[PDB]
Amino acid sequence: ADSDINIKTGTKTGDLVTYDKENGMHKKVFYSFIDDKNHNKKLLVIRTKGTIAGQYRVYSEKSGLAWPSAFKVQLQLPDNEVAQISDYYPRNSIDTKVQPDFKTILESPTDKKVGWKVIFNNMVNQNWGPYDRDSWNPVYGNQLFMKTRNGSMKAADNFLDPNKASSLLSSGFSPDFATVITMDRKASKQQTNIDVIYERVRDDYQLHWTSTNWKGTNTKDKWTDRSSERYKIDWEKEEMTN
Amino acid sequence: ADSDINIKTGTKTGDLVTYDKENGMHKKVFYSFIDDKNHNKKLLVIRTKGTIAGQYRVYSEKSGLAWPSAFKVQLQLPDNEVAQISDYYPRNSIDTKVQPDFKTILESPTDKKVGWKVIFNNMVNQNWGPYDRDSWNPVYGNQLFMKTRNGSMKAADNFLDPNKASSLLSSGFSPDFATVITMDRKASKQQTNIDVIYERVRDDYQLHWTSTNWKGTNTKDKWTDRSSERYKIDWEKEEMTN
Amino acid sequence: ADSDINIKTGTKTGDLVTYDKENGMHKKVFYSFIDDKNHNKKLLVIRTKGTIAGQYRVYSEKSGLAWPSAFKVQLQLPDNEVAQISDYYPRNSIDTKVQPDFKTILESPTDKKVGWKVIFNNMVNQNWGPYDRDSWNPVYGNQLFMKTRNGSMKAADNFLDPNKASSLLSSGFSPDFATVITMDRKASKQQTNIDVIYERVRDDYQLHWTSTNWKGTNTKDKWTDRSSERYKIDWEKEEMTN
Amino acid sequence: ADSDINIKTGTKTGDLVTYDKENGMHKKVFYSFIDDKNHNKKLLVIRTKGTIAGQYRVYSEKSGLAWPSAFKVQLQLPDNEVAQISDYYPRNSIDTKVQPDFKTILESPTDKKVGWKVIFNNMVNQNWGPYDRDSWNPVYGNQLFMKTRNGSMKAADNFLDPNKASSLLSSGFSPDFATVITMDRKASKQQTNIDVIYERVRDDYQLHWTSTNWKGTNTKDKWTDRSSERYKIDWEKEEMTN
Amino acid sequence: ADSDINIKTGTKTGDLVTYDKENGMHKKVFYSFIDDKNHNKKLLVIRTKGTIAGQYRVYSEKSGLAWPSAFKVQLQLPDNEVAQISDYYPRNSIDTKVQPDFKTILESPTDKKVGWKVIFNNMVNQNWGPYDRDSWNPVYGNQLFMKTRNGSMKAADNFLDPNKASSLLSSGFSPDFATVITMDRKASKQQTNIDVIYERVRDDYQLHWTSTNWKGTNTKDKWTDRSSERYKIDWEKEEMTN
Amino acid sequence: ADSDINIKTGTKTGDLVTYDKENGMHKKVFYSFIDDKNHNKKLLVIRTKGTIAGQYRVYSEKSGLAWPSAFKVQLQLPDNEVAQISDYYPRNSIDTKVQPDFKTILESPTDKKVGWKVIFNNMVNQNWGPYDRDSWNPVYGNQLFMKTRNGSMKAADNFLDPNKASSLLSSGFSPDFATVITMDRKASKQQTNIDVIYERVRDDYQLHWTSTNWKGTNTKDKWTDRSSERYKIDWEKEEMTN
Amino acid sequence: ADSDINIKTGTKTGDLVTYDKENGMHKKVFYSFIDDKNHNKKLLVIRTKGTIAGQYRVYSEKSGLAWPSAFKVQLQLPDNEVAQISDYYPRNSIDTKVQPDFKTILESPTDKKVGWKVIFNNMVNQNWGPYDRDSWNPVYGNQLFMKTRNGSMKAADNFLDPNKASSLLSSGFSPDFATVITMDRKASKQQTNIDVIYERVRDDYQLHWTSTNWKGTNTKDKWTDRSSERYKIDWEKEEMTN
Repeated sequence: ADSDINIKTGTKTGDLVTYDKENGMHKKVFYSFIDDKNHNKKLLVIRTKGTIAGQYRVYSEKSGLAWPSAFKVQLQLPDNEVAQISDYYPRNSIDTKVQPDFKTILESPTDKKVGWKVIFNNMVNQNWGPYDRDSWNPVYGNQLFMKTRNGSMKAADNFLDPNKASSLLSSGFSPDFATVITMDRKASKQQTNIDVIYERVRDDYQLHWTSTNWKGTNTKDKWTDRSSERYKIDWEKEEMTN
Repeated sequence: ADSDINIKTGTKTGDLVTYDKENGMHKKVFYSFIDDKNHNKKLLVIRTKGTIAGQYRVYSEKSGLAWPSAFKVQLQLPDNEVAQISDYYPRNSIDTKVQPDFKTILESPTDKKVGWKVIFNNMVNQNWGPYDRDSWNPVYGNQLFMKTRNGSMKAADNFLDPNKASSLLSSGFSPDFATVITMDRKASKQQTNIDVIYERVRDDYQLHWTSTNWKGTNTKDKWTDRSSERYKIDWEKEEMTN
Repeated sequence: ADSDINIKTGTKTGDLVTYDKENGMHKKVFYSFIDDKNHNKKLLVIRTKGTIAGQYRVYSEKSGLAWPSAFKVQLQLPDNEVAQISDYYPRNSIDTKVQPDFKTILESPTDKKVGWKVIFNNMVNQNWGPYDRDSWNPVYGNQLFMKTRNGSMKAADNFLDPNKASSLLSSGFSPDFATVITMDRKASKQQTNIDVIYERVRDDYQLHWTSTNWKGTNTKDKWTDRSSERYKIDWEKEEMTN
Repeated sequence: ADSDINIKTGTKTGDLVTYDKENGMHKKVFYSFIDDKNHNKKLLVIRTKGTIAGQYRVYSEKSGLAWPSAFKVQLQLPDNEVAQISDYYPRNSIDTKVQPDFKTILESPTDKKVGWKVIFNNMVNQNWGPYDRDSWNPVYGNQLFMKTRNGSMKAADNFLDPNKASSLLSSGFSPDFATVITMDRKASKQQTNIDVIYERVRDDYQLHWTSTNWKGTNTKDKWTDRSSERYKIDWEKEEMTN
Repeated sequence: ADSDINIKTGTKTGDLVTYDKENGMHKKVFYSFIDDKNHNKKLLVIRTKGTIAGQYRVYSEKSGLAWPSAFKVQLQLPDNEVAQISDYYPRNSIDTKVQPDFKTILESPTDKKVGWKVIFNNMVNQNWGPYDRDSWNPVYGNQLFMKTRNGSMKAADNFLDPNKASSLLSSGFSPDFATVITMDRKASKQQTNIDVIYERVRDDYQLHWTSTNWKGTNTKDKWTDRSSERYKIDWEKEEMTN
Repeated sequence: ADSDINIKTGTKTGDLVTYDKENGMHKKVFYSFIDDKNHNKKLLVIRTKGTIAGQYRVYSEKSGLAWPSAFKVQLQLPDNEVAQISDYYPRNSIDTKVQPDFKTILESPTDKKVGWKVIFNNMVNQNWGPYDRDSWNPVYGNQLFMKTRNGSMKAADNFLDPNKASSLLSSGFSPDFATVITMDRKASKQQTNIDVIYERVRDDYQLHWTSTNWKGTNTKDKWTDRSSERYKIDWEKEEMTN
Repeated sequence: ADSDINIKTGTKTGDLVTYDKENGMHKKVFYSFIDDKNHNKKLLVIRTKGTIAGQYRVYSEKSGLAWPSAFKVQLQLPDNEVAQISDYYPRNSIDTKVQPDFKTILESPTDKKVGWKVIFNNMVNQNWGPYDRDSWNPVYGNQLFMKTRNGSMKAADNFLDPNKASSLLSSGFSPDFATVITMDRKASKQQTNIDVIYERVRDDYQLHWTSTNWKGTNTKDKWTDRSSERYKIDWEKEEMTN
């Protein structure tokens, strides 16, 4: 690459935390700068690190299963500010040809909003098929959390244990994502603003029994703990503070 | 390589952004220089980074599907200027022998125009065959976005979800490409000019039902949001500015 | 990644020990700092290193088998202190697609408690199936420690040898885990407090014979040598001391 | 290797461009030096970078198909000059044991002429066999560009699309090759001379129909756009200039 | 890992020898220090290097075969001294999922004793099954050293040649292991003491013939050349001396 | 290795060319020194680089095929000089267990002569068997250059094309080999002498037709263009000159 | 490993040659030192490099075949000297689970003698089985050098060509081995002594014909060109001289 073009090669940090008692979501960001007299302007980098707990629990006594259909994070900003959005690693890499269980996407990013949906793709349950987020079957319906086939105890006790399911459903998925935003250097004004609509697109798995064979049902987006926590970026001070 | 020849080994940045409301395309470039008294002249490097959203949507109520057949980017220049084009990484690498879903090409580059067509090659749909860009089948026609085979709801609601399709069709494909252009050092004049005909070669997928089995149809190039955005390179100032 | 964003690249230690004679658990931590005038605040890193012996022994004369169902470590803190918890490597990595024998989890970490359960997933016994922690079979019940099928000597002598079983059951599993906690720099007060509820979630394997074929039984959580050893962090002195 | 001999380890750039309107070929070279008081003499390195477009087009209305049979580059020099040729990376590596589609060769290099033939070896067409450069079949003849088997439209429109064929046939193959030439240091005279017979060994693919099954034919070397562009090396000035 | 936590990265030698003529065991250790004003205290590292010869010989005229069942090394210390034991690389790594022939274990290490049993797991003999340390078969008994099946010469001459057996049985297994021990820096007193119970847990392989088919027998722990060689550590002098 | 012994780690160039018009062979060497006050003496390294063209041609009108059976290079020296030969990378590496087409050998090197025979091992011809250098078949005899099975044109035109054969037979094999020679430092005298018997062990492939099925024949060593070119090493001047 | 223990990381050459005309064996050693004020004592490293030619020849007119059964090198020393032997890389690595053709062993090394037997393990002959050093078959006996099965010429001419056999049998195997020896620093006396019993454990392969099918025979150790060449180490002078 860099050698392929035969080029010689040549082309301040902090942290944050906050938690929601009702929805239970941990949120963080990290930044870094250089004082490069050769580079054009300042660059700030947003890491989405945190913990969107799955709250994989039987809220309702089939069982209604509050599970994370797709944790989604979007770093959205008001229009009036002069900022602009540049890079969004990870990108949707060319689907090259493996079916990962959480296929992260970079939802179609306009110049102002860029947001991933780290969705729940296939999960193998008790040595069987894919079972993606909207996994939905004629008989067994969705198939995220079917503890077993031939259960005998109380249905409330018959729900797939968090341990055996995908380790993200039980205890959430920490977002490992990032992106950056840009603007000319010699502009008088500086201010910006963020949205950071952290999402936990909840979904239901109802295993209802026919008297011949178990079934399943899914109530997609039955809730969404989209605890929108708008952030504050302090650019000139070379700090990020909520 | 370098050791294979037994040689000892020895053989300023910025950013841009802009977006189109009608067509929805994000565009960027990045550059770099060295002050190498040993090297002959100046070198500028163009990164094509951006977001050509797929606009994978059912515009018309079969469904007409505005999907990106082949995002194409071409860095084309007027003849009169004294510049010349040198390197175009990625190149068409020797097809060595894997069928990637987007096989990037470097359309036959004359000395003045070099342009990739990052085309849509095979995509596996619901555990089946390749389905390239011009994928076209006797019965099912093109096969990009067939949600399922035995659907039962409204056809407008029966179109492959963006989530399950290739992550590029849903939310676009960020171009990861580059190239460079050259010219002698001791020339009095400097000026150049660019074209950057960003392309989103739209294409249609029509699933029309025969009453016995679904079909498909493709209206290739039914549109082309070839939002040609000519760029401006400011060479002497060691900056790139639109 | 770092190159994918086209960035140039730019973004005091000690030890402890203690042992429990009744429960037999070795516990350790290690830390490190930098004096980075560019970084925002201080960072301390907790390594969980130690030895939670399995005590894989026949306590009761089927045999009752004190084995480690899931060593669990949780670095939990009181509410009143101003500290906050940031990073928890290892995280539950996206289940990407291998069935490891101990699938470490990061139990749903609230802002205050983060705790892994390094559980006992599949183990192959005498050239047979998975046998996870809650491995439980209609006939052979749990199947951790079945020395053989057709034994002939005293049952107390017929229990799977620690050597042949998973090397963690015999001699314990040293935790290789870590996490960190954060707080603003310019706060007047400093004090914190830890819990470190080291756990050895004991479990039983009872092989009871039917006179036709051996069986098994599991008494999950029949004990828990949850020898809760709360730790003391001395932050200002740049030392960790129990 | 270097360690295998137990040795301690110890054992100015520019660019060019030019294009041909009639034949359509882009040509480039890059060089590098060191001022090594320990090394014996001066070394110059020739990179063959460029673009020999395939001109994969239906010139004649079977179709006559101007495709690149084997791009060939030869760095040949007059006899009278005192220079000598040393290294030719890539070499014909020991065929070690994969059938690449373009097997580059280093045609038998005399001391004066060294020239690769980056020939067209196997290419898979519509999920079938190898089809090398001189691919020639009893019935289907050569098999480079057979769009399909059971076509129905005008034959001029029935020729394999450049997109689906090997990406080198459509848009050419950029040569990634190099070599070097040598001479004693203390010689009074310096002058040299080059040939650089860039070649595009054109070849034809004629698909003629029998009324029972399509066929093919190949008219090897029906043309050769051997646009011989002799280069000029300016050795003493530590520059290469056409 | 280190990058996964987004940290910047920042967190005197000798030798010994001795041999036993009766038991034939070579023993060694190596150490290293840093003068780190930032680190808390001193660290010493014990390498177990040596040669515990297998003495794979027919002592008794079936044959009684003095072979190393499990070389075991334990670095054990008296209670009264103020030292403590910290790290024991190699640890019992999570059995991740290969059946190695010597599966090293870290016997359940209390705070005072840590000892590996580098046991003899499966060995393929004449293109057949695993044959671990306690390998024991109904007919062929243990199966370490069965030269062949259909032998015809004197039984004393019919014992598996050391060359064909696992290279550890013939000529011993050099221990490649290590561990470390810790203590506060500001303690007035320093003295410690070691045990280093080098073990060669001898075992017998008796091939007794039934007149229909050979058999085998194993007399586990028939001897143990546990030549306990207690070592002396000279901590303050930054030397280790026996 | 180096770490395996726990060691801390610590344990002038030129070029030549010449060509033979009758036999057509290119020959080169490269050297390197250090001024290591710690090392004992001087070391010179011989690289065998060059081009022994295969001259894969139909000299005689079956066809007699002048092909390179085994390029061989030997760096042989007179006895009287005080020099000695030390290292011969590449060595015959332990045949570890792949059947390469040219299995390089290091013919049994006495202290004075060391010479490789980079022989022609298996080559796959038209999707068939190995065909090593002395490849010789009852019916098809040697099988290096059988263009096809069912040819129909003139036999002189029916010989395997150089392109399809192993790329070494067509255009020769550049030797990538090396070795070194040694001598005490404090000896008054210095002079040495070389032989460098470059070899091209020619061999014939005669395809003679039986009227039922083609055959082959091989006249091994029918010639040997062993153009012995003795070299001259100028040791004291730290130069190698022919 | 080093990171696994969480440590920061911190824990004069020459050459020789000699040859034997009767037995034909090349022998070499290389050394290295550091002036490490922190390390305890001096370390010397012995490389066994050389060439033990196989002398794979038909000495006797079945054929008696002088082939190298197991090159063996032993660095043995007199008892009276105060030296001691420490490290022997390569060691017998845990047989981890491939059947290499020469399985190097480290014969049971007492404190004074350490000697490898780089034995001849399996070799594939004409697309058939393993054939180790003591390879010995009921019918074909040993099977190192059976040119073919159905030969027709003179038996003296019917012996496997050195080219096709394992490249070590034809031209010998250069030993790539090493080891080191140790002693306290503050001892008044220094002198040592070596043995270096270079071995070429010759063995015979006799192919005797039954009139129905060829056979083989092996006369193991029929000779042993154990040309014992005792070496001289000059330790204080930091040189090794024979």
